[PDB]
Amino acid sequence: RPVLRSVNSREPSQVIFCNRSPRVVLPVWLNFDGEPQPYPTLPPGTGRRIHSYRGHLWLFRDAGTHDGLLVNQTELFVPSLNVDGQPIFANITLPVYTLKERCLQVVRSLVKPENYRRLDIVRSLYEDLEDHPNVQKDLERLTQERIAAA
Amino acid sequence: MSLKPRVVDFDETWNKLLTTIKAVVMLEYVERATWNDRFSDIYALCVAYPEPLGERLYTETKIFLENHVRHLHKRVLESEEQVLVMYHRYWEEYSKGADYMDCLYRYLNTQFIKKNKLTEADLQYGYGGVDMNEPLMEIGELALDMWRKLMVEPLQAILIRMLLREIKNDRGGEDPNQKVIHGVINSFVHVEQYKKKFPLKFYQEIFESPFLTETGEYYKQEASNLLQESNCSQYMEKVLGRLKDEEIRCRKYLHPSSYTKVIHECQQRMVADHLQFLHAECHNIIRQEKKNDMANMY
Amino acid sequence: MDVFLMIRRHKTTIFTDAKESSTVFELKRIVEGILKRPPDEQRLYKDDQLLDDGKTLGECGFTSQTARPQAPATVGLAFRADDTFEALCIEPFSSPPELPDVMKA
Amino acid sequence: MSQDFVTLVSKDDKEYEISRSAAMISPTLKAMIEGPFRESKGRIELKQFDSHILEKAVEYLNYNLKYSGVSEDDDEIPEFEIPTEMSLELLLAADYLSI
Repeated sequence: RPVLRSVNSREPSQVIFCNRSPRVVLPVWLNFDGEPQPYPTLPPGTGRRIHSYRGHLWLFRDAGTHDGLLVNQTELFVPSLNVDGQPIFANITLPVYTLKERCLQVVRSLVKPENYRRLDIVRSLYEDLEDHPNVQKDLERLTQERIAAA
Repeated sequence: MSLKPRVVDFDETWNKLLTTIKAVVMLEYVERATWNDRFSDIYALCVAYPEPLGERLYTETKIFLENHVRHLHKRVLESEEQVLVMYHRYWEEYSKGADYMDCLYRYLNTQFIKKNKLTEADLQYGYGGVDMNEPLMEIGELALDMWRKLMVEPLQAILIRMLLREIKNDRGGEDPNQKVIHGVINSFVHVEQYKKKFPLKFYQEIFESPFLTETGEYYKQEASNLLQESNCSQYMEKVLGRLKDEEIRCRKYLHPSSYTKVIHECQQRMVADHLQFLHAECHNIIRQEKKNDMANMY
Repeated sequence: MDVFLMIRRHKTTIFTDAKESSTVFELKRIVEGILKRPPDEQRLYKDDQLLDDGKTLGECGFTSQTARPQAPATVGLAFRADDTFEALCIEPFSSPPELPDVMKA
Repeated sequence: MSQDFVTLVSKDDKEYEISRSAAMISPTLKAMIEGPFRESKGRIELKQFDSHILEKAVEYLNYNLKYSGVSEDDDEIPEFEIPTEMSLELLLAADYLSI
């Protein structure tokens, strides 16, 4: 890690990620290099045991909307599993996909990027519906949560 | 765009906006007709589909608000404290005017400022005052940022002196209505920038320096007077009651940290400058018990 | 249960959060929460479902997912003196417009 | 007892009555009822947007209320589908609603 540092408390812990939404759990940690570390994907309804690593930015990126996602009611996940490994359940909130969020999602699924500019919405409604979430989004959110600050 | 024109829907919106806001710049009773006027105004502002229409909307809003506040600065050129509390009322109704603008602008708050603009990026359309006349932020904010030193510079040159004098007139004479002093300097300091980064920035700048000054001035001056000609046993009690009453006036107008600090400060100023008196009449009342100097000393 | 409805009094769409376990009273408040016209003195039914005051929005046929969130349901309008049925208005939202160019293709 | 309901209205006065509890989720409703309160007194007449569109836009607000009451993300909360046809106009309704 650079002069900018990352998770020091690191170790495999008894965990079981409980993907409890219709979307994939891509477990990721913003590593020492400020870079995403992916982990085995939990398909929809995938309870998979993990040697989960405490303090980590365990963002679980969905394959359905890939949004800012709340495992266990929060963007960040951490073990970390003990001698046996309860939740920890990485219980996956499929969020209650709101009106604007669900519009973003359907505009993701249906209209093309070439047709984002051709979208059947205002020039501003383009940005209102052309947003795309990223793994580095939850990476940076959990990095801020690692210190976070006021 | 598809539903209607997406840049010149601004036209009707600014028509309705100017109409109503001029009805509600520091005046007056906000008639319903204009209420539905702004209902349809933010109607057309929401369906106006603004790339510039929002930045230009609150552009023209800032422009008219600057114009009306310069017109009101044209009205601060009037008499003494008559127009001082006239201008008290000026912002009294003009903060209300910007407020019901903002009630006309509340749904418009949801519409054309809060998504992706000056409201989220202050380094794009201009800094946080209002803007460089392409602003995207709230409207009482506009009134404050255009009203602050209309209050500060021209008016407070004499209004602060009037304040000091009539506050001193707690001893005889009087301030305005004992919150109207408080209300006036709250109007003044309320442009502690509308986020209210400080409570003292404009508080300091506006009154707190003459505030602290004449606090100490009158305090230790009357301390000298009552030391001279009050039978210092009664110097004690006179200074005490006087300080309490003036601190009451410091509850008439009040910055709950300023006047506490400085009032008690300059009371100590009064009372800490009479030295050998202390032990001398101390051991006196120790022997010749006198619960003026007993009570006041203790 | 939080039924999700529109009490259309002459097209008066009222996207509300009423209560299933609550009686026909909530069918409104609220209209009777504001106007205080009793549930049996209003034929705000679930498609002409006779709503006695002993009935609830559950017994109104509505649920939080019958009178559901993702499309709050319709409440007919027939305000009666006591029970003299008024012309009850069952009004859908409308037929929505068509596909953007995609839609899918 | 602040109404307990606000009225989002479509086209030729097709009034959707939205419970206060949902209404408050829109800061825009909360502003409108307080700002031009002589006019928008728990009334938002988008007398041009169509009922079937407005219905979905307000149903989102209800859905949000349900989701919130649920708290734990999903207790039989369905997928908030939005057909392409809706999106076109629903964008404007959604913008006016401005959660």
